[PDB]
Amino acid sequence: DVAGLTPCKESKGFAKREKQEIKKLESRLKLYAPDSAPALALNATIEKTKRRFAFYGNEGLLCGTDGLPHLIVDGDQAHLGEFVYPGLVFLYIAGWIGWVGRAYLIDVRTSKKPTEKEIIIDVPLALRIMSKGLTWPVAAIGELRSGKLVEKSANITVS
Amino acid sequence: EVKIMVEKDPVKTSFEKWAKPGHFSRTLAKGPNTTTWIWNLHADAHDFDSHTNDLEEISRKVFSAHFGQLAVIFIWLSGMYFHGARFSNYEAWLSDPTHIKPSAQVVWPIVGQKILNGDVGGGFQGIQITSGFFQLWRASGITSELQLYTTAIGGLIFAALMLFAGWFHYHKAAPKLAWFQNVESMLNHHLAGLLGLGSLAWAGHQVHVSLPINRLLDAGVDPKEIPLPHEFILNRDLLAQLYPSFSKGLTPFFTLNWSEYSDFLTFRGGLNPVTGGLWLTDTAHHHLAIAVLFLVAGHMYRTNFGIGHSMKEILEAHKGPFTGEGHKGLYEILTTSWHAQLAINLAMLGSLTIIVAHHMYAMPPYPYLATDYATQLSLFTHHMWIGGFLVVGAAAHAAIFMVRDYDPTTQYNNLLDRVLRHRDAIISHLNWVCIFLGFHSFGLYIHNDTMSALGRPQDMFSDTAIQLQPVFAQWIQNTHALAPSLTAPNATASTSLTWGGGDLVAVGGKVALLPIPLGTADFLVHHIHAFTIHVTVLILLKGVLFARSSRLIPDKANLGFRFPCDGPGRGGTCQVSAWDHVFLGLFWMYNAISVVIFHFSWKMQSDVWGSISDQGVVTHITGGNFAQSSITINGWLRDFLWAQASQVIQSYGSSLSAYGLLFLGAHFVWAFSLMFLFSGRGYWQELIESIVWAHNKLKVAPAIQPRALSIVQGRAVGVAHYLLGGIATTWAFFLARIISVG
Amino acid sequence: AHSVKIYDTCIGCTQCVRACPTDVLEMVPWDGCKASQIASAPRTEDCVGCKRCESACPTDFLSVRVYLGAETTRSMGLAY
Amino acid sequence: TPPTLNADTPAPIFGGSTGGLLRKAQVEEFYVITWESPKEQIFEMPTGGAAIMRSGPNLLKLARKEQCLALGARLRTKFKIQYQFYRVFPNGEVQYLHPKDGVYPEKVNAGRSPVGVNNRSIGKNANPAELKFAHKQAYDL
Amino acid sequence: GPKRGSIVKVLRRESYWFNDTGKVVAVDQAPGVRYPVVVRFDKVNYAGVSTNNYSPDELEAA
Amino acid sequence: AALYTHHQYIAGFIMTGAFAHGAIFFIRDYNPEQNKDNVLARMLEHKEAIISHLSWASLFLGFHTLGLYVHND
Amino acid sequence: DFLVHHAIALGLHTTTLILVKGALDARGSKLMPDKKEFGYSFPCDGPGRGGTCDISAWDAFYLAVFWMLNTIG
Amino acid sequence: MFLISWRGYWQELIETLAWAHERTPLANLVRWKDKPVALSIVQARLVGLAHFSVGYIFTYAAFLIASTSGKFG
Ligand code: CLA
Ligand code: CLA
Ligand code: CLA
Ligand SMILES: CC1=C(/C=C/C(C)=C/C=C/C(C)=C/C=C/C=C(C)/C=C/C=C(C)/C=C/C2=C(C)CCCC2(C)C)C(C)(C)CCC1
Ligand SMILES: CC1=C(C/C=C(\C)CCC[C@H](C)CCC[C@H](C)CCCC(C)C)C(=O)c2ccccc2C1=O
Ligand SMILES: CC1=C(C/C=C(\C)CCC[C@H](C)CCC[C@H](C)CCCC(C)C)C(=O)c2ccccc2C1=O
Ligand code: SF4
Repeated sequence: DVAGLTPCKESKGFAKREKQEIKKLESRLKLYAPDSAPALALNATIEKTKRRFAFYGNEGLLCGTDGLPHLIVDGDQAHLGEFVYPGLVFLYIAGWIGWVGRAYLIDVRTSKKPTEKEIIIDVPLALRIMSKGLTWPVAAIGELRSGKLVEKSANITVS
Repeated sequence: EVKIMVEKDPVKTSFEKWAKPGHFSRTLAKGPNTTTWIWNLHADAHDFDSHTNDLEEISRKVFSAHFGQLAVIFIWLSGMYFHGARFSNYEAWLSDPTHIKPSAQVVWPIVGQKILNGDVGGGFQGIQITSGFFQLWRASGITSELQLYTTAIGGLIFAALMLFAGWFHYHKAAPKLAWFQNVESMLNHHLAGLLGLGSLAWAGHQVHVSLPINRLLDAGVDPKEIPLPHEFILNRDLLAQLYPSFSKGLTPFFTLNWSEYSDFLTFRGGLNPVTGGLWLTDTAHHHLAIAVLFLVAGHMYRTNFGIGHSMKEILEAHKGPFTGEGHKGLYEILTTSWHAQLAINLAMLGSLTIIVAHHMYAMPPYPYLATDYATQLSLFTHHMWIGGFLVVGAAAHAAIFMVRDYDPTTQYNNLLDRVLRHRDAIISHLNWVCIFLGFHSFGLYIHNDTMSALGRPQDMFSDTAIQLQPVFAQWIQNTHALAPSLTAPNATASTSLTWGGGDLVAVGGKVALLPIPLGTADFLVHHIHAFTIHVTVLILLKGVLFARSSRLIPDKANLGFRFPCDGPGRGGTCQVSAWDHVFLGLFWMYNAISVVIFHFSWKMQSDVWGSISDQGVVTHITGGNFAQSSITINGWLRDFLWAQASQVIQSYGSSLSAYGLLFLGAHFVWAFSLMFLFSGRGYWQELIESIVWAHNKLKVAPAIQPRALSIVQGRAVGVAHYLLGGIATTWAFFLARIISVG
Repeated sequence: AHSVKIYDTCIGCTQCVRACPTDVLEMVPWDGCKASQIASAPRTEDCVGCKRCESACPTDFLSVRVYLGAETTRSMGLAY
Repeated sequence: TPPTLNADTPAPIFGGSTGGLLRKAQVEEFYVITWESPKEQIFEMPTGGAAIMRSGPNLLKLARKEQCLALGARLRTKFKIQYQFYRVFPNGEVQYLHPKDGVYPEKVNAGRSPVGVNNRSIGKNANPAELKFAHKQAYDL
Repeated sequence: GPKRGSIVKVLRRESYWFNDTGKVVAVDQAPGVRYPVVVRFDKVNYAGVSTNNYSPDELEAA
Repeated sequence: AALYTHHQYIAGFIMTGAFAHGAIFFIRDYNPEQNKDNVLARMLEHKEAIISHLSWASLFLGFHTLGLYVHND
Repeated sequence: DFLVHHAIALGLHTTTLILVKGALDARGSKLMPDKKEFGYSFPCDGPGRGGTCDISAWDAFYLAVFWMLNTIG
Repeated sequence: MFLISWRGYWQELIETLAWAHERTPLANLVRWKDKPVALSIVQARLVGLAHFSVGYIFTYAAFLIASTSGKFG
C-alpha cells in the first residue's frame, strides 16, 4: 500500500525467504538421527522459524521488492505498532530512570558528605525513590508548573 | 644464617578497610572530591611500593598476590578440564582424530545464536576450539571423560588451597624481610626442587602411563579396550608386552647397565609417521635427562651447611680493565629492589615464550598437532603476542627501578654507572643502525614496487632478477641436515623436518612438515624483522637510560616515573618521561609481532601445508606464491590481505559468523582509539563545562565534579584500545581463514 | 624572552620562586597582602616556559602569568 | 653586596662522561658552579653518573644554567651546602648570577625592586581588539 | 567587610566560583589590604583549592 | 564521480575555513563595548545552551544510527 | 538511504559542534579565562590545573578537520 | 607518526644526534648554521593533519578513478 510496499502475507518473495531457510535447516538436520540432541535442537529452530514467519504476516507489516519487512515510522494509524506504541513505553521507562536519578541526587545533595553517598549508595533511600518514581509525568509537570524544576543562578563564567 | 622467619598475625583480618574504598594510600583515602579519584584508585591499586616504604610489607603483599594469581590460574585450568569433560566431543574425537574437529564449548539457544554450534562431527554441535587441549590430553594418555571430571575437581581443590595460603601468609604467619632475601636457598630450591623434581615426576608419568597407552593408540585399537593407566603399574608383564625392557626390572638403572633401556629411552629425530608428532619414547628420555641436569645444577649456592657458592664473591671476582669496578654492588641491587628483579624475569620469560613459539611449530610435540593447522597457527600467534608484551613490561620495570630505586651514593660501582655515562653514544649508534636497517630493508620493497609498476620487472630484487639468497641460513640448514651422520652418530635422524634434509611426512592427506626453502623473499622479511626489533630496542633503551635526567630536563628524576610533560617551554617537552617511552614502544612491538605472524601465516600456507594426493603430488594451500609475490607491498595487499580476507567477510549465516562480527567490532575499537590518541585534555575539559551547565539548569549537577581524563590516562586508553582492536582483528581474520581452509 | 607578569593578588606564598628552576622569580617587599611580600620577575631573559610558576600559585585564577614570546637559545633550553 | 670572585679551586673527581660541554661553550656562554663541603661524599651529577666532591672548595663547569640550579638545589636540600654559580663568555668575562644579593630569591630582602608587577587583577586586562595597529599587547599596560 | 560565617555569592568574573556561594572565614581589618575577605567553598577548582580571598566590593549577595 | 567528489571535498574544506575565520574574528577583532547587547553579544551570552544542544543532537544521532546498523549486522 | 542520510546528519552535527564550541570558547572558558590574550594558536597552558593540552581554538579547528573528512568520505 | 608521538621524545633524540655529529672525525669540518630542534607542538599537529589529509584524498581519488574507469560503470 503506502510507499509502494505490499503486505507481507501476500508477498511472493517472503515465501522464498521462508522456504530457502527451511530447506537449509533440513539439509543441516539430515546429518544426524531423529533421536539425538542436534536433531532436537534443529527441529526446535525450524519450529521457531515457522512461528516467526507466521506472525509478521498476521501483524500487518509491509514487505519490500526483496521480501523483507519495512517499518513505516510515519504516524500511520494502521502501523502504530511499529514506532509510536513501543516508543511511548520506552519514553515512559527512560523518564522513570531519569526522574528517579534526579530525585536521588536532589535528596543526597543535602547531607553531610554528599560525595560519599555517590560512590556508596544508601539502598533504603534509593529504593524508596525508585518506588515513588512510577508516576513521574504527574510529578515532572507538577514541578514545572510550580517553578521548582530549573535554577536561575547558574555558575557559568567567561572572561 | 638461613632460617625460617615469621611474624605471628601481623594484620587482623576484618572488613573495616574493606568498607573504605580508598585505604591503601592516604592521599586519596579521604574521598572523591572530583571524578579523577575513581580513576587513580584503580590506577595505583597495585602500586605496593608506593603506598608504604618498608620492603617488608611490600614483600608480604607481593607474596599474597602471587598466591591469589596462582588460585585464579588453577580455577582457569579446572574450568578448561571440566569443559573438556562435560561439553566436548573428546571420546568421539579419539575414535577418528583426522575427520572430527575439536570442540569443547556449546552455546545456549536464545536469540538465534544457536547457529554458532556448528556441525563439528561425531554427533556434536558446538564452537570449534583451537587451544590444542585435545592433543595434549591424547598425549597425556587421557582416554575417558571420567579421567577429566576428577582432575577438574582436583584443580578446584588446589584453587581453594592457594587462596588459603594467600590468606595465611599475610594474616596468620607472614614472613619478614630477612626471609625473602635468602636468594641462594631460593635458587637452590627452584632449580633442584621445582624444575628438577617436576621434570622427574613428569618423566615418570610419561614412562609409566603415557607410553603404553599412546603406543596402543598408534596400533589402531579402540580407546575403550585400552587397559586403564593403573593396569600398567600393578602389572609389569602387561606393560612389558610392548617394551620388553621392563621385564628386566629396576636392575639396569642401579648397575649402570642402563644401555638396555633403549626400548623406551630412545634418541630418534623426526616425527612419528602416523601421528605427525615427536616420539614419546624420546620425550621421556629428554625429561629424564633434564631432571638430573636441574638436580645436579641445584647444588651450586651456599646455605648454612658450609659448602656452596655465594653470589657476591662470584660477582666481584669479574672486574676487568675496560669495565671499571666490575659487577660490584649488583647483589645489593637485586635483593633490595623488587623492580630490578621483575625486569630481568619479564625479559627472560618473554624471550623464552618466543623461543617456545618458534620451537613448537617446527617440532610438533603432540599427536595430530601438525595436521590441525588452526591449532598450530593459534599456538604460534598467541605465544608470540605474550612474549612481545612481556619484553616491553621488562623495559618498563627497568625504567621504574632506574627512576625511583637507583641511588649513586652506593652505585659508584662502575658497571651501571659506566653504561649510564655514555648513553649519548649508545643511543646515537642505535639510532644510526636503525636508520640503516630501515632504509636497506624497506627501500628494497619500494624499489621492487616501483619496478613492477614501471613495467620493468627485470630490475627488481626477485629470485629471477638480482638475487639476495641468504647463504648463512642455507648453510645452517645443510649442516643440521647432515648431523645424524657426522656430528651426531647416535641420533637416528635430524632434530626437525624443517632442515633441508629428510623428506615429507603425511598424516592421512594433509601434510605435516617438509624441508623449508629460503630465498630472497625470506632475506628481505628477516631484515625487516631485525629492523623493527632494533627500533623497539631503541625506544625502550632510550627511555630506560634517560629515565633519570637529560640535557633537556636535568632534574627529571624529581618529577617521577609517570608524568605528562614539563610545560610547553623549551620549545615543548610533551611525552618526556619513561612511561611515555613505554607508551611509544608498545606500538612498535605491535608492528613487529604483526609482521612476524603475517610472515609465518603466509609462508606456512604457501610452502609448507597442503594436501598430498596419491603418487606423491602435493599442492599447497595458496600454491607456492610466496617466493614471487611477497617481494612487493602490493603483493602483501592483494595476495595476502585481499585474497585471504575473503573467508571472514562472507562468513555471515554460517557457523563462523562470530569471527565476521568481531572483525568489524575490532575495526571499530581500533578506530575508536584514535579519538584518544589524537586529541587532548583541554578541549574535552572545556566541552564538559557546557554539559555541566545544562545539568545545573535542571538541578542534576553531581557532587563528584566531572573532570576529564588526565593527560596520561588519555594515552593509556588510546594505546589499550589500539592494541585491542588490532590484535582482535588479526585474531578474527586468522581464525576465520584457517578454520575454513585448514 | 618570554613575558612574565605578577598581578596584585599574590598573597606571598613564595612558591612561585621556589619552583622556578632558573632563578627568574624573586621576592620583593610590597605591603598590602599580609606580609608585605610580592613576587617579581627581573630575569625573564632566562625563563624557558616551564610554567612551573603557574602550577604553584594557589590564587583564584592565577597571579603569575607567563606569555610565550620570541624564542632564543636560553629559552629553548638548548645545550648544543 | 660585592659579588664573590672566581678562583682556581680544584674540581670534583670524575671519570668522564658524554654529557659534558659542547661547541656552544666556546662560541657562546657557559656556566660554572662552586661550593664548600666539610667532607668527601658521593653526589649525583646532573649530566649522568656520580662523582666524589672534595673537602673544602670545589668548582664545576656545566653547559646550561638549569643544570647549575638543579645541582645547587639538590646540594642545599640534601647536604645543607651553600653555593654560587657564574656565567662565562668566550672572551673570559665572568658574570655572577644566582645569589645576586647574597640572599636566595625565597627570603625577602630590602633594596629589591619590583619588576613585571601589575597593579590590577589578572581578569581586568583590556581586549586584544582595541589595541590593534598598536603594538601594546594586552598586559604590558 | 561582611560578617563572619556569612554566606556570600561571588561576582569575580574570572573566578571558578563565580555565581556560587561560600561562607566567610575571617576578613582581615588591616588598613592597606586589597583583598581582605577570606571565603571557603565546598567544591574544589581545577587546581584543587577551596579557599580564596576577595575584596568586599567584589562579592555580596547574602 | 570525480567532479562530485572534488567539489564536495572543496566544500568541506571551505565550510571548515569559514568557522576558523569566525573564531579568529571573535578572538582578535571583536569589541565587547561597541557590540553592546546586540545579537552578536547575546550569542556569547548563552553559548552553553547552544553547545549543550548540539552535543545532545550529535549523541542522539550517533547512538541510534550505530545501534540500528549493529542490530542489522 | 535512510541510514546513510542519518549518518550524514550525525557527521554534520558533530563537525558543527566542534567548530562552534571552538569559535565560542575562543575568547575564554572556565579552564582558561584569558584565552583572548594568548592568541589563536598556542600549544597549551602547561600541565598544571589538571592538564590543559590541546586547548586553543586552532586545536578545535584541527580536531574538526578530521570529522569534516569523515563526513565527506 | 606526527599525531601519536610528541615533541619531548624527538628533542631528547636530536640532542644526542648533535653530539654524535660533533664528536666524529672527518665530519666535523662541516657545521650547521641553524641549531637542529624538534618540530613545535602546533607545527607537529599541522604536519600530521596535512599528511592525514593528503593520504585520505589520494588513496580515495585513486580508488574512485580506477574502480570506475576500469569498468566504466
Ligand atoms: C577471608 C577473607 C578475607 C578478609 C576479610 C580480608 C581482609 C583484608 N585483607 Mg585480605 N586476603 C585474603 C582474604 C581476606 N582478606 C586472601 C585469601 C588473600 C590472598 C589473595 C588476601 C590478600 C591480601 C593482601 C595482599 C592484602 C590484603 C588486605 C586486606 C585488608 C584490606 C582489604 C581491602 O579493603 O581490599 C579489598 C579488596 C578487594 C575486594 C579486591 C578483591 C579482588 C580479588 C582479590 C581478586 C579477584 C580477581 C578476579 C578473578 C577478577 C579478575 C578480573 C575480572 C574482572 C575478569 C583487610 C583487613 C590488604 C591490607 O591489609 O593492606 C593494608 C593487603 O595489602 N589481603
Ligand atoms: C609480571 C607481570 C607484571 C607485574 C607484576 C606488573 C606490576 C606492576 N606494573 Mg606492570 N607491566 C607489565 C607486567 C607486569 N606489571 C607488562 C607486560 C607491561 C607492558 C604493557 C607493563 C606496563 C606497565 C606500565 C606502563 C605501568 C606498570 C605499572 C605497574 C605497577 C602498578 C600496576 C597497577 O596498579 O595496575 C593496575 C591494573 C590496571 C589499572 C588494569 C588496567 C586494565 C588493562 C590495561 C586492560 C586489560 C585488557 C584485557 C586483557 C582485556 C580487555 C577487555 C575486557 C576488559 C572487557 C605494578 C608494580 C605502573 C607503575 O607505575 O608501576 C609502579 C605503570 O605505570 N606496568
Ligand atoms: C608508515 C608510517 C611511518 C613511517 C614511514 C615511519 C618512519 C620512521 N619512524 Mg615512525 N612512527 C609511526 C609511523 C611511521 N614511522 C607511528 C604511527 C608512530 C607512533 C607509535 C611512530 C613512532 C616512532 C618512534 C617512537 C620512532 C620512529 C622512528 C622512525 C624512523 C626509523 C628510521 C628508519 O627506518 O628510517 C627509514 C625511513 C623510511 C623507510 C621512510 C621511507 C623513505 C623512502 C623509502 C626513501 C625515499 C627516497 C627519497 C628520499 C625521496 C625523495 C623525495 C623528493 C624527491 C621529493 C623512520 C623515519 C624511530 C626513529 O626516529 O629512528 C631514527 C623512533 O625512535 N617512529
Ligand atoms: C526548502 C525550500 C526552500 C527554502 C530553502 C531555504 C530557506 C533554505 C535555507 C537555508 C539556510 C538557512 C542555510 C544556512 C546556512 C548556514 C550556514 C552555512 C552558517 C554558517 C555560519 C558560519 C560559518 C558562522 C561564522 C561566524 C562566526 C562563527 C562568528 C563570527 C561571525 C561569522 C558569521 C563569520 C525554497 C522555498 C527556497 C524552495 C523550495 C524548498
Ligand atoms: C573523550 C576524551 C576524554 C573525555 C572522556 C571521558 C570523560 C570518558 C568518560 C566516559 C565514561 C563512560 C563515564 C562513566 C559513566 C559511569 C560509569 C556511569 C555508570 C552507569 C551506566 C551509564 C553504566 C578525555 O578526557 C581525554 C583526555 C585526554 C586525551 C583524550 C581524551 C578524550 O579523547
Ligand atoms: C618525527 C618527528 C619529529 C622530528 C622530525 C623532524 C626533525 C622533521 C624533519 C624531517 C626532514 C629533515 C625534512 C623532510 C622534508 C619533507 C619531505 C619536505 C620539507 C618541507 C618542504 C617545504 C620542502 C618531531 O620533531 C616531532 C615533534 C612533535 C611531535 C611529533 C614529532 C615527530 O613525529
Ligand atoms: S602536553 Fe601538556 S604540557 Fe606537554 S605540551 Fe601539550 S600541554 Fe604543554
